[PDB]
Amino acid sequence: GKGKPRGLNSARKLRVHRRNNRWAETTYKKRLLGTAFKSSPFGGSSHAKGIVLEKIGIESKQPNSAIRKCVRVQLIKNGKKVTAFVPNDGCLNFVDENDEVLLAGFGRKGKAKGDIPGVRFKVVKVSGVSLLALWKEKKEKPRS
Amino acid sequence: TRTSVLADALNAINNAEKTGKRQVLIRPSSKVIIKFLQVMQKHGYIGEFEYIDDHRSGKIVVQLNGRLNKCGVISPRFNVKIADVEKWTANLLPARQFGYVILTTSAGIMDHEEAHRKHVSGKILGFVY
Amino acid sequence: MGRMHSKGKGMSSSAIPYSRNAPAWFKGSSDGVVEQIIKYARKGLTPSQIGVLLRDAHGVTQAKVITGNKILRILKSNGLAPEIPEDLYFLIKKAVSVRKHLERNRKDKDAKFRLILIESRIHRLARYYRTVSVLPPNWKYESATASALVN
Amino acid sequence: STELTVQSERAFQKQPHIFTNPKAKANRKTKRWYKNVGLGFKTPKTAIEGSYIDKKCPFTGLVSIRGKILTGTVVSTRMHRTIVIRRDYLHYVPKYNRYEKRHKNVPAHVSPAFRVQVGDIVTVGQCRPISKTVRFNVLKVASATGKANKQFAKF
RNA sequence: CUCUAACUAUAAAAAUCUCUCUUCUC
RNA sequence: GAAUCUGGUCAAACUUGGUCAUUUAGAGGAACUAAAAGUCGUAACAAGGUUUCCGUAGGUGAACCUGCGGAAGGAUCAUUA
RNA sequence: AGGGGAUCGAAGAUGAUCAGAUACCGUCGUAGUCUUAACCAUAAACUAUGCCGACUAGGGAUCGGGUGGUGUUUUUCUUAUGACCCACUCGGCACCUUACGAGAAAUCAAAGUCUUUGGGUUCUGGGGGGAGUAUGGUCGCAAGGCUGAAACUUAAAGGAAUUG
RNA sequence: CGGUAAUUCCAGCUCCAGUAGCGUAUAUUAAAGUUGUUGCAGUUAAAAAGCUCGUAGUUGAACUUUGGGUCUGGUUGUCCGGUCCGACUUUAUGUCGCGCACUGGUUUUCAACCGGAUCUUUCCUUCUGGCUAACCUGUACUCCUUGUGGGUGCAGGCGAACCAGGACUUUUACUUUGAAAAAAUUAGAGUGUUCAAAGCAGGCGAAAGCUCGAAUAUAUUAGCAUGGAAUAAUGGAAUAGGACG
RNA sequence: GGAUAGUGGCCUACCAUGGUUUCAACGGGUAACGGGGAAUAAGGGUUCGAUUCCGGAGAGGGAGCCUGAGAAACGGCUACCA
Ligand SMILES: [Mg+2]
Ligand SMILES: [Mg+2]
Ligand SMILES: [Mg+2]
Ligand SMILES: [Mg+2]
Ligand SMILES: [Mg+2]
Ligand SMILES: [Mg+2]
Ligand SMILES: [Mg+2]
Ligand SMILES: [Mg+2]
Ligand SMILES: [Mg+2]
Ligand SMILES: [Mg+2]
Ligand SMILES: [Mg+2]
Ligand SMILES: [Mg+2]
Ligand SMILES: [Mg+2]
Ligand SMILES: [Mg+2]
Ligand SMILES: [Mg+2]
Ligand SMILES: [Mg+2]
Ligand SMILES: [Mg+2]
Ligand SMILES: [Mg+2]
Ligand SMILES: [Mg+2]
Ligand SMILES: [Mg+2]
Ligand SMILES: [Mg+2]
Ligand SMILES: [Mg+2]
Ligand SMILES: [Mg+2]
Ligand SMILES: [Mg+2]
Ligand SMILES: [Mg+2]
Ligand SMILES: [Mg+2]
Ligand SMILES: [Mg+2]
Ligand SMILES: [Mg+2]
Ligand SMILES: [Mg+2]
Ligand SMILES: [Mg+2]
Ligand SMILES: [Mg+2]
Ligand SMILES: [Mg+2]
Ligand SMILES: [Mg+2]
Ligand SMILES: [Mg+2]
Ligand SMILES: [Mg+2]
Ligand SMILES: [Mg+2]
Repeated sequence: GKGKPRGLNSARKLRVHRRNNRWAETTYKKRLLGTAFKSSPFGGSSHAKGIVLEKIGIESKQPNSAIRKCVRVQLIKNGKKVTAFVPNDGCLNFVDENDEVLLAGFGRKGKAKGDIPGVRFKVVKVSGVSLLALWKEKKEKPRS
Repeated sequence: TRTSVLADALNAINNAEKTGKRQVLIRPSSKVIIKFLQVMQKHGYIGEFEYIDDHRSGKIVVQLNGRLNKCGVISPRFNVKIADVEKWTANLLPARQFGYVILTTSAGIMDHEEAHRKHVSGKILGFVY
Repeated sequence: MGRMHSKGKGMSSSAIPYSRNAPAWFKGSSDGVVEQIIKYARKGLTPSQIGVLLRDAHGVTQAKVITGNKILRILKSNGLAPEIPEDLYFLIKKAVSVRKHLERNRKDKDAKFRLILIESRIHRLARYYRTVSVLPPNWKYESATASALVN
Repeated sequence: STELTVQSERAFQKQPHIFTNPKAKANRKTKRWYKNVGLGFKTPKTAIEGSYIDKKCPFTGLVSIRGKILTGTVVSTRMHRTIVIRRDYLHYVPKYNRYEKRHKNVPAHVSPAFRVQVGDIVTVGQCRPISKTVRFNVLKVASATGKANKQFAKF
């Protein structure tokens, strides 16, 4: 049994077996192929700046019905365009179309989350300052 | 093609012991089997066995005294250092109190404690407990 | 019960008895047996045939037990061993028979299957008898050296 | 080797700064300086009475042996006056507790004082940089045949 | 501790569905 | 003994076209996801109302059907009645 | 490409049934069905169980073979056969009980001797889709095969098994 | 979760975990026996190339000196001799006790377990020379109680106690030990940085100079010497082209 | 033979046909300077090591250079491309 060779000089087949079968795992494939750098506009690094181009409201999945307020953003370090959702009650008025926004991932490792379609990112800072502080009024947008 | 003769020998031993057969028939009957069995008996884990001649490799008839729970081989005779043997202990012996991983060294086929007190290490063969 | 060229698992064989010495009842002596053996060999008889004849027509159970030595090695002693062992020779002959069949008619593709199997057996024996210094390594085998040697 | 009258190419072959005296009333053909490498190696007979030059011979040539000594198997003899030795050994990859039969082939220099066949087992030694491939040099061939010392069957 | 026998033959069409999904502790 | 300068010499570099990698627009072309109160039928899950499914080949608004070979994942493990 | 050309029968021509049936039903009827040379390389090429090994549990029966019967009918007054019954076995397809184990169970005498983890062994798969797809090869006269992704997208898909 | 009673929304209040730190995102490890060498699954869930031959790789049958007899160095625990310790309190012993708290003979039978010498038909390579280590030596035989209690001595002659000119030489892998692995980190010696992170300092005087240090292992792969000959591979002597005299 | 501090197809000249490979060559890729190490932790192990220590490498991209023991140096030069 155990159809993997066992002999005392019998692991070229074994080492190459692992060496080839690693590609089964997707994480290994992503890490070795640099897919977080060529593809996936968000360049694998935790944050990136961008410019707001337009605002959209999009519905939820089936077991919910709540039109979240997302924003089309163009990432300055590539010019590539993508959606990003803005989590809070009073945030859409804070978008200020044609502004600089600091964006991070939406915390699902390159996948949609919950009841949001086609979105992958969070809106964590707006115009230098952080939108979270604006939400609880800890600082104010200078309105430059 | 019988590849590791002692492997088959102990496999039959374990099969019958689980079944409860007070005795076992081993076909190949090589030196290594024999020495493994004097180690087996000297530790007290087996009774009196017999060798048959055939002018071809003989035969073995081992009397089971129930004290055995398992034999077992490590068919890849992994190369072991003097320090490493203890790890084999913690990976094959049911506890550190007793149990004997059998290894063949230049001195010969011996229990691991025999090797340690001889301070000599060779290659691994199997285990008994 | 290996049986490469099929799924056979039969252990039908012959088991030698315990006594490597000659049986008590036997009357003939080794030298006479050897002379009978060599005369039989000069008839042009393959060693296995001669062993069978010794077993049947006489109380010659084992060549080695009686004369202290086996048939092929004795036949080497008097410088009369054939160039090819009887085994490889008979296999080559059967291969020639297969070849003549396949040249006679074509649609025996299953006979092509037997052909490849047999020639694989020849390749195995060729490697063996090249390693053990029986044939000189120069010897090869395709179709026609068989036609010359066997015929 | 140099094959049947070494004095073949466009230049003469003379062991440097050894003088063949025409003024000696001797007719002694030539003065062939020779020397034993050492380390328990015996200079073979054919080297002392030979006529070849082989500036890169360890015995009759200019090179001096020093450093590593190895054992290997002749793998290729086609190349002229040199040789290639395969070396097969085991490599312990630690991840699997196993050894690994890999080969490394190395070129060395053979004097005409030696007869070499493919597959011969040869002791080789270290020397000066001789060629971009050759940095070792043969000493002597132990297994001259392997199994072929007896070939006939005439009892 | 003595038994081996009987047996039958329809087929006509039927297509579909947007709901709420809810909770278990001495 | 400088200038100039015979030769070669390493050769950066320039033109010229070939040749390749990568980005890169791109008339137009062909798909997939999520969106589930769009439309037509109802293919399937039971014998899904013609057993399914597979390979092959033609046709067929769509599903699919068809012919030939298969397999039970079938609805038969079963006729010395 | 060539010989055949009955029957059957994909295309098709057709008459039913139904709101729709160039579906199933029934007629005819090409390709094809037989095949000679040459391709074709796949099939649910599945026992969905790779091979070679040894060992473990009871039971009949069954095929090929051989062993021993004062075995029985055969009859060639007679043996010899054969053909049968008995007893044993070798090998082969399988089967019945069982759990002694082992499994997600359904079950399996191997799917066991596997955490008490190790007889030797080649090839495979790492959630579902996207997809056996794209792409580049490669084989091909072609139909097509072998090879073979990623982006993207989703929290289930799914296996056995439960009672309704 | 939310569709008019929200244990989740959003605030307020009660609180829970965290704490000068804590929360987010992107990568990573363990969890992961979800990469399975240790240690995966393959009748149905993912998956055994249709089957077969077959190069390379991988795997490979069993078989060739094992037992005693003796002697010893030991390292352990076995009686303890002495040294002496707790019951007895300011001080001490006979006595009871842990039946030696610190040291030996080991024939106390005991058991080992490591070698070492050895008799095995038992090689552990042996010569060519030192050097002779040494005493079968053997010369004066004697310092001496007949008595081997004890030795200078000088040609044969023990070499194995160590040296040295070769000649021999089956080789492996393996393994033990030693040599190398700078440092730094790791491990950990000691050391009151106020503790600790640390760091490699410090401690004692009487302050009159007197001292401790800066401990120790690890690294396995390549290489070198090394004790071992079980495991596994390899060579023989077949045309004797063989071994010795 | 030249040349080099000195070997060597280092370069030349005359020849010879060779060398490496499925035990992974060569090509492609490397968001790779290699290591000492770091993280992680039953054991086996996985990932990171631009970065205090070691080496090696560069001074915009290539080249060429005198001086000097030691330079192909760049806070030294000669030239082209930017
Ligand atoms: Mg319906
Ligand atoms: Mg010039
Ligand atoms: Mg409609
Ligand atoms: Mg329907
Ligand atoms: Mg119907
Ligand atoms: Mg259907
Ligand atoms: Mg036709
Ligand atoms: Mg018809
Ligand atoms: Mg109609
Ligand atoms: Mg219908
Ligand atoms: Mg029709
Ligand atoms: Mg019809
Ligand atoms: Mg298929
Ligand atoms: Mg069959
Ligand atoms: Mg997938
Ligand atoms: Mg799928
Ligand atoms: Mg293709
Ligand atoms: Mg409320
Ligand atoms: Mg809230
Ligand atoms: Mg798993
Ligand atoms: Mg499935
Ligand atoms: Mg399959
Ligand atoms: Mg198959
Ligand atoms: Mg092979
Ligand atoms: Mg063996
Ligand atoms: Mg270090
Ligand atoms: Mg520390
Ligand atoms: Mg490259
Ligand atoms: Mg790196
Ligand atoms: Mg670095
Ligand atoms: Mg550096
Ligand atoms: Mg200077
Ligand atoms: Mg420079
Ligand atoms: Mg510099
Ligand atoms: Mg500078
Ligand atoms: Mg300057």
